[PDB]
Amino acid sequence: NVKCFNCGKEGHTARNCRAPRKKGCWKCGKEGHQMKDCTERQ
DNA sequence: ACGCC
Ligand SMILES: [Zn+2]
Ligand SMILES: [Zn+2]
Repeated sequence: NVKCFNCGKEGHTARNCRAPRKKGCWKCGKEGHQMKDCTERQ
């Protein structure tokens, strides 16, 4: 199971989501980096 | 279980 990193529903990932994507990161939400690069960690 | 309007 998964939760989307866009709309945030369950049973699909951001790729599989209907909706268009968000800018910057998705995890924390900050720009410059993407959620794979993201490493803020509090 | 994951990105590129
Ligand atoms: Zn979604
Ligand atoms: Zn981030």
